[PDB]
Amino acid sequence: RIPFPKPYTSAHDLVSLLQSRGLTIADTAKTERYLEFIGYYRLSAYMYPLLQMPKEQHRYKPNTTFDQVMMLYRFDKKLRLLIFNEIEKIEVAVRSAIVNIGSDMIGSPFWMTDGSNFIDPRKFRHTMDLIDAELGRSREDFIVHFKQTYSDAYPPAWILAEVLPFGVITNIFSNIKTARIKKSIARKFGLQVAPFESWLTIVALTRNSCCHHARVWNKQNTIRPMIPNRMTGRWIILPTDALRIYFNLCIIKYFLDIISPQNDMKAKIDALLSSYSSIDINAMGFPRGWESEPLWQ
Amino acid sequence: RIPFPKPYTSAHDLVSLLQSRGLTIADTAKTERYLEFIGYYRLSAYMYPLLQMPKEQHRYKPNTTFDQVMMLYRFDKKLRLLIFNEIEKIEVAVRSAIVNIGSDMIGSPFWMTDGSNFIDPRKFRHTMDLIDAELGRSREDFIVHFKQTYSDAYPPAWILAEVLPFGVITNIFSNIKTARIKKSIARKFGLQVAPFESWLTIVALTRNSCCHHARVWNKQNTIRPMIPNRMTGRWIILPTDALRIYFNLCIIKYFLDIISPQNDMKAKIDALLSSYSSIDINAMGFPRGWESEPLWQ
RNA sequence: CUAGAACCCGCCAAGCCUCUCAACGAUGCUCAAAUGUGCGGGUCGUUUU
RNA sequence: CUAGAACCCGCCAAGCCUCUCAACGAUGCUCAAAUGUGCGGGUCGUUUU
Repeated sequence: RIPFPKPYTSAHDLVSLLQSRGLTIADTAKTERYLEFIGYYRLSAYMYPLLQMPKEQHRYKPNTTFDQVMMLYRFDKKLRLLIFNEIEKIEVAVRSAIVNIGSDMIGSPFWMTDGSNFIDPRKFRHTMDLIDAELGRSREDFIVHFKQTYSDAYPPAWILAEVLPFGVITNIFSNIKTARIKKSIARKFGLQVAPFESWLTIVALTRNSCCHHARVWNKQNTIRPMIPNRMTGRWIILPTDALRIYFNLCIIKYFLDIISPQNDMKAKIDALLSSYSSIDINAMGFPRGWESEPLWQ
Repeated sequence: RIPFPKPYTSAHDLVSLLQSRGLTIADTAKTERYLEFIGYYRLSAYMYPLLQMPKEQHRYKPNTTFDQVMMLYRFDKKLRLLIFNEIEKIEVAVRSAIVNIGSDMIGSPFWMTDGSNFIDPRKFRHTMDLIDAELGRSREDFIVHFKQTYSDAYPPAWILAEVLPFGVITNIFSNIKTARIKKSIARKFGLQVAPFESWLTIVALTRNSCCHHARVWNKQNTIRPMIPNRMTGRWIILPTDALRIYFNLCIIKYFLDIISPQNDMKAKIDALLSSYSSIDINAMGFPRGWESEPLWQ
C-alpha cells in the first residue's frame, strides 16, 4: 500500500489551490474564516457535487461558487433539525405504549425484570448488563429516593423507561414472548408486527443520523424498509425509491398521524424546500407530484 | 426496606384520580390520549410545580389546569431544540480548530496517532481503544477507500476528526503535552487554558442534556463553571446564579460571538420566552435586566 | 447497527374459517385469529445536483 | 461525566519583567511569557413557578 503524499495545507494556500481548481471565490476573508472554523475536508463532502464528471482530476465544473457549498451545508444542517424535532415525539410514544400495554396485559408493575416473559435469556441477560450499567451510574431525582425507600430490585416500568436509551427499548420490544402483547402494541400504531419492527429500526437509525451531524440529503441508505400488506391508515401510491431520505420522512409521518392527528410536518417540509429552493429534489428521492398522496393531505 | 404498594393504574382511572386531587380537566378524551401516549410518570415531573407546598400529601395547589402541564412540557421541548441548534456550530468549530492548529504547530498530518505528543500514556492507550473501536466498525464513504489505498495505520487528523464523538475530542485536547499548542487553541477562542477546558466540559454536558430529552428549565446543575480572569470579549456584569440554565446559554453565546459575529441567538431566546410568556424567568436563573449586558447586545 | 436488529422467495412443524373455492376443510390464510424467534436459497458496494 | 473530566483557598519545584513596588529582582506574576498534568485543605444533596 502507498505512502500518503499530501502535507498539511494552510487555509491561505487552500484558497489559492481552490482558485486554481476553478472555483469562484468572493469576500475572501470570510472563506478563509470558514476554512479555519468549519474546515476543508468537512466541506469537501459538499464541494463534491460541483466537481466535473471525471472527478478523479479534482477539477470543478465551470461557473461554480463557494456560496453554493455554503448553501448545501446550511440546507443539510436545517434538514437534520427538522427530522429530529419530529423523531422526539415517536421516541416518547413508543416507550409509553410498551410500558402501558405490558402493565395492562401482564398485571404486574415489574414485568420488565423477569426472564420468563422474554424469548431468549441469551439476549435478556445481555440487556440486564445495560440496565445495571445505567442504574450503577444514575443519580437522578427519583432513582435514589426509590432505592432508599423501597425493597424490590428494579423500579417498575414507568420509572425505568425514563432512564433507558431508545436502542435498549426497541431491543426489549423484539424479545417479548407472548405474541398477543406484541400484536396489541403494534395494533395501537396501526400496523402488523414485522413492519412495525422494521420501522422501529429505521426510526432508530434515522435518529442516529441526526444526532451525529452526518450528511443526509443525498446519502444512499442500505437498510431497506419493509412494505406492509395490512394497514390502518393512509399510505403512498406512486412508486418511490426506498433508499433515499424520502421514505424515512414517510415512516415518521405515518407514526405522527396516529400520535398527533392535527400535526403540521408537511408545512415544515414545504417551508424548508421552498426556502432553500436551489436544490434538486430528485437527489432527495421524492418522486414528482408527491403532494397528491393520501398520507400528505 | 418497604415493599412497593402501588399497582398499575389504568389510564381511565388516573383521570378520576387527578380530578380527586383537584386538577381541573377539560376535553377529557385528549387528556386520556396524552396519558396513553406521553404517559403519567413522564408528565409527573411537570405536574410537580403545581402541587401545593406540603407536597407529601400529593394534592394540587388550587385553580390549576392540565393545560399548564402541557404548557411547561412544550416549552421545555422547544428549549432543548433551541440549545442544540447552537451547540452544533461549536461542536464543529472546536474539532476543526484542534486539527488545524495541531497540524500547523507540529508539522505532521498524523500527530493524533503518536503517544510522544501526549502527557499520559495511561489515558492515550485508553483512548486508542475507542479510536480502534470506531475504525473497527466504520464503513463510510472515505474511510474504506483510504485504507484500501494507503499504507499508514490511521488517517490524518482532518479525516479522523469526522468520525470521532465530541467526548473523545475534548478528552484528546486535555492530554496535549506542549502547552504552547494549548495556549494557541485557547487563544483562538479568546480565553486562557483552564476556563476553556471548563467551558468545553460544560458544553459537552449541555449537549448531553439536549440529546436525551431531560428536564432542563428548572433543573439544578451541579458541575459549576469556572470564572475567567483574562478575557478577549464581552461578558456578564450583574451577579448571577451559576447552577441554573442561564450560565450555559452565556457560555454558548461567548463561543458563538467568536465563531459567528453576526449571530442571532438573542433573537431566538427572546422570541422563545415571549411566545411562552406564562413561565417565571427567576426559576430559569436569569437575573432581572439581562438585556443590559455587553454580551447580549 | 444505515452490508443490516436489512429486504425478497420457496420449503417445514401446528392451527383456523377473516378472505377464496365443485370440495367444507384445502384448490385458502400465517401481515385475520393463532403462533415458532424453524430451515435453505438470492440480490443489494454507500453523492447523476 | 450535570457529587464532577466540578468549583474555591493556601503551600512547592522552576522561571520572567506584562503588571506593581524604596528595592531592580521580590514587597510582584503563574489565567503576561514560560510551564508541572505537583501536594494538602474546604464547601456543594440535584423542581420557591
